[PDB]
Amino acid sequence: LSRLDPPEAEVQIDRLITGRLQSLQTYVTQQLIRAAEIRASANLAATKM
Amino acid sequence: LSRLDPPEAEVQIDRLITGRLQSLQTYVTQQLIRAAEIRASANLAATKM
Amino acid sequence: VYADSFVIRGNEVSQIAPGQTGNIADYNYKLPDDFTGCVIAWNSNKLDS
Amino acid sequence: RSYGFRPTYGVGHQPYRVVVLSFELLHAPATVCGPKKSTNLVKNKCVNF
Amino acid sequence: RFASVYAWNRKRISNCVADYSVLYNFAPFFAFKCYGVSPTKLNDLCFTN
Repeated sequence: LSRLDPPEAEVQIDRLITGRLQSLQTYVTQQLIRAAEIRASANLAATKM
Repeated sequence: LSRLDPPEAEVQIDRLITGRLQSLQTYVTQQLIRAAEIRASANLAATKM
Repeated sequence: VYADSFVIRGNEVSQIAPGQTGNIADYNYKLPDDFTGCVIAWNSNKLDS
Repeated sequence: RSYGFRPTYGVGHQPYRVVVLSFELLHAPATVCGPKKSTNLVKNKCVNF
Repeated sequence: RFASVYAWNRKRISNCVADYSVLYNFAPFFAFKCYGVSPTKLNDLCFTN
């Protein structure tokens, strides 16, 4: 932002925005799958108890 | 690569790289979900045995 | 910073740029692919003819 | 090979002069900077620096 | 005498070697906008027509 003017600075940073959004989406998807995995073990432990 | 010079060849191939990455991500996510599905049946078979 | 100047023909003004090939640039003056500067080109007929 | 320049020649063959300023940025001791006034130092308080 | 727009000529060329860097002498211009192909690389490509 301090290196270039807005009209192409926004073009440059659009790719950064897209990449970071993609990374966050991947992280949350993996967390959802792992949580679904853990819930089954929690239910099994409850039944054993 | 043998058709154009690097300065716009890289622009041309960036889209290919992004598309192939997206395809691979979709494939691995589907495989993860199917494996999670199969594990439950494996556990049920173990219990029955 | 570096400063320099040289005189060429007007047919190849765009040839002083990264990724530009040809006899007028390959064997005379070629820029690196990651150039960052302030290129200035002037039609010098009043003082160079 | 040497150029032959004559006022009869039009655009394209009309001689041009090229002036290039080339910076280079690095995480090295800076020696060139613009005309901006310095300021004093503060400590232990959330500030811009 | 260049033909008018309402009736333009066309020549289809085949069965010959494709050398393309020689035209810089038989026609004055300024741009040489070869969008599709890098001009220096034409010595190797084989074309249909």
